[PDB]
Amino acid sequence: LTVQSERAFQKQPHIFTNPKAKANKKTKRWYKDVGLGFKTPKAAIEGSYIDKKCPFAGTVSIRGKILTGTVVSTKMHRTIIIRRDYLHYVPKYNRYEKRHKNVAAHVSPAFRVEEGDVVTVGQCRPISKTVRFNVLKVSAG
Amino acid sequence: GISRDSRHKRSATGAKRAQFRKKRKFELGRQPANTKIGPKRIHSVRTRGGNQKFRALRVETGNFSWGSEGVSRKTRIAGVVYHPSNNELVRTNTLTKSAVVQIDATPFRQWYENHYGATLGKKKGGAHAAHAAEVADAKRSRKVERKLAARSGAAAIESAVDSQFGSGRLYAVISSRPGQSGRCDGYILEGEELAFYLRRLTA
Amino acid sequence: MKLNISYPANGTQKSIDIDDEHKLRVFYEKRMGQEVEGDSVGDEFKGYIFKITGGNDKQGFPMKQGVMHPTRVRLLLSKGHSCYRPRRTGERKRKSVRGCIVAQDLSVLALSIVKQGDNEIEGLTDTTVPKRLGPKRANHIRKFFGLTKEDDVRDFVVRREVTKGDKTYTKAPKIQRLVTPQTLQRKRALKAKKVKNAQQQRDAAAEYAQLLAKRLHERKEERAEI
Amino acid sequence: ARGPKKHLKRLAAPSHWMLDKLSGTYAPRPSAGPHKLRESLPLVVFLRNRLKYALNGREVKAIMMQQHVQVDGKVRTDTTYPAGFMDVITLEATNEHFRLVYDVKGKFAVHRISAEEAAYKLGKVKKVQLGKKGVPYVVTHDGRTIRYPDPLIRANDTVKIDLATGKIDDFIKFDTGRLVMVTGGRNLGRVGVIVHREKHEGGFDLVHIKDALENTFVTRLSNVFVIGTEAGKPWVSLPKGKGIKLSISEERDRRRAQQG
RNA sequence: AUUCAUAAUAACUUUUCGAAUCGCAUGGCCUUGUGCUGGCGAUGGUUCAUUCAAAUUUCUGCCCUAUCAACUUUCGAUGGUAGGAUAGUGGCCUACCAUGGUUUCAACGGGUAACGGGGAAUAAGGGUUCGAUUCCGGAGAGGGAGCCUGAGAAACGGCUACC
RNA sequence: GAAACUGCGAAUGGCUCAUUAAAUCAGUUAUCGUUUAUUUGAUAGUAUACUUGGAUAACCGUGGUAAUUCUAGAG
Repeated sequence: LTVQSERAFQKQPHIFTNPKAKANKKTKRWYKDVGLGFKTPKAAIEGSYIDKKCPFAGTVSIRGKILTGTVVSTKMHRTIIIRRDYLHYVPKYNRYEKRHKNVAAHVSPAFRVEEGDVVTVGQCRPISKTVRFNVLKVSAG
Repeated sequence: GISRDSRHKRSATGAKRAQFRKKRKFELGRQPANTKIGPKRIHSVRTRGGNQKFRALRVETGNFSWGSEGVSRKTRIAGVVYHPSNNELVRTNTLTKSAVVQIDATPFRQWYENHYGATLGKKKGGAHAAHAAEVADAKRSRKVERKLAARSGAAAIESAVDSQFGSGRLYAVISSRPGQSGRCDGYILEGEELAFYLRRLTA
Repeated sequence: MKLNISYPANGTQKSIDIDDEHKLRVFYEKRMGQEVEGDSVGDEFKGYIFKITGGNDKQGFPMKQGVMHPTRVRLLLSKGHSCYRPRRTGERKRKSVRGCIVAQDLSVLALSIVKQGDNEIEGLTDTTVPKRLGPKRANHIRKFFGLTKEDDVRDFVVRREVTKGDKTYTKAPKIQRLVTPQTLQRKRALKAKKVKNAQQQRDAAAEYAQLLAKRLHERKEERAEI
Repeated sequence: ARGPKKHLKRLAAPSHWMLDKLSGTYAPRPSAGPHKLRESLPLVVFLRNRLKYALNGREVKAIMMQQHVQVDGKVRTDTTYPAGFMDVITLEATNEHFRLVYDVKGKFAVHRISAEEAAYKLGKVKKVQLGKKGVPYVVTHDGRTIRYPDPLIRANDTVKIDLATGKIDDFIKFDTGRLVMVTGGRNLGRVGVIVHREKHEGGFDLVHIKDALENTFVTRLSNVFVIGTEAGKPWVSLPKGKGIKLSISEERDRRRAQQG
């Protein structure tokens, strides 16, 4: 799973590692705290993957809605779709009907996701045609 | 004209959408600049808000940065050697962001020779070694000798960058957006980024 | 075709109706801007040389510079083009214009006299018309009379005479860009305002520095107590 | 649709203006300025419907063209100027000064003030950051920016602005026990004291408040306005009613006490 | 919550702008020179803030129909990297790559004598039906499409072309 | 105080409901994803000058077309 697997060199923008200062010959890595009580995963701080869409080692911020759901597909590259089950109330019959929504969310390499897992996603800016959410917490299922 | 609306696309379910309105001016697009290397030719575009962009049609020179030395010079673009998006851009010498170019190494050579009092290239050429030896010992005062002596130690550069200076052409990557800002600026490739692009170039 | 012949040097104009086609055959295949000799055109025009300056065809559509045609074309005209005066900002119209190449289909051919050859003309070469207005900007007046940058321009201003019953009087153009005590007063005032503003800004920054220093040192001793 | 709106339908006008239903199709559209369109009070409304000085809008323009009207010490010729909270209105020719302050009813009551109090105004601090050349500034709730503010002034604090010079006299810290006035929501206009500020990161901050009559009522932090250091001591004059809410029975009893 | 505000270094630019503008009054200083000075305003102009606004945008909620069960991906469909374009995000478009995306919890398709809502009538309760139309939002100016100008329009009591 | 040059407005309003079925819209969000005339606040001493040019309209005059809110020479 080599980092440099593209036509262009993968780098974090404007994080300059000087090849001349002195030793500690490893590239400096930037990361942030997303806030709202979410911890930065260890793979984000000591990792080596480059992901501009990562909430922790990337330029996207988390703001707006916080959602949770069950992962139903991990067949895209760095993107998952999660299922949100809920119950719709029909007043005339004083009852409920089962409904669901599929939401596409970016998954950072800092996490590990498999189908059948519950994840918490935070809302970011549009980062794809269908993606507006980004994984912040993975619960094994 | 060119439109950036998303309503003309299919749904995420694959459904065909129906037209909801006519095309709006606030969702337009324009033609690409397709900047080439040549005598300067910059056109102005009036944009939203009465603002103004500059479309570089042709540019000769650019502002390029030596990151590990903290100095930037206005040098000459020699050509395009690599483009991650499309090799046709290399073939036609189209300057966009992220294109890998060769620039003239002359101004950087003057700066380094004046600053550290040494030479770059390691080419003991017939007439090259004459220049190298002359640069080694020139007409130079004493306080300046001492400041250069203190500046040594931080005077050797990495071998991969050094070996290029014997050609006068340094590898670089464009960082500006020539079709938008009208300028073609960049930085000298060094380190593992330089190693990666050299590996790609040798193919 | 008629010949709208004008004489810029004296500002005389008059039209001449030449119904004979063979006379005005030296005009054919010529362009606006090009100059011609009038030996072939008529007999009184001997030695004259005219510049072709435009005209209108049998349907009244004007001649336009740059249209390389003896025929009518249809053009999208905008602000600045001749043969079109825009009615709204940014408005363009598509209009019919006549080409710049002179042919036999022209109702008139505008001409300007370039040189007067041997004889005179009935109402063009033998008369003159005065200019309508004199200079109004100060340095235009100075260059009109060769005046140096010391003479009071106010006392050489052309003054047309207006009569009303018997109380005849003079009308004089107001002069622009003329230096008065008021203009120098304004030039003084702007600089005075800039300098005063800079002074007040420096005072405000100095006061902020003093406040910062007071807080800094009282903080030093306040945390030195603990 | 193609650009900004310039008319205001009468039924779309804010409900605190007390506009009649049938006077016409339109209502004065407040101009762009220091206060929000919905939370302002255009001067034509204040001088026609409230003071009753002018009989109609054309008289409002006749009055204001003669320099009579001032807001915050400056003559305004705008018939629709967006006067808002704390704004000082001065009528020199009648030698009369006003401050727009909400009443407990939720309206900009007509409040006569003295000339000495008509020389400043309070302002809620919205943000502080450095500008060009490293200079810090604060922004008040009326779009006023003041350079070089006190290093301790933070958001939601209130500064006492001197109208003649636009400079900060003194400020009040936001903390428990502060005399405040509610500037939005259901509790518009009611004056209380801070009891507990409840924090919700990413969401909304709630502020528990208490009246002089011990009734506790909670409000969004955005609707709070610090008006005094402690209970009973504001820095501005209060409307007739002291910002105290009465039940419908209580107001009926007081009306029948002063009219029967 | 940030690579934010801000500051610094090295340079860069078909070098942005740091007032060749106007009206009233005209006072003050004596080293009296057509000297120096200076009051109230008009119109300007850089950046930030603010206001009036736009543009995209999260969540959930629509009538009938299976005599519509599979749909989307040729010619973007779902996602990744780089670029171009835009005021800006985004398959918005391009190049390369992966094979994804929706669906009996009704997708997709078809119909609507469908603009949506605030609301209206009836009304024990639960419900049933209406809402083109005084307010709010959207869309259009015979039908399409393309544009100039402008802060703002794909404007039609604006232009261009075709029917 | 006409004309005309310059500036601003003419993108508001008013009309209608054809298109439109996750579209519009409603209530809730977001811009740490942007543009913003105008208003209101701030905001710039930067490393020939007692003040630069030369057009052009209005105006005069010569006019062409059956005809248009067409306009052309020339001063």
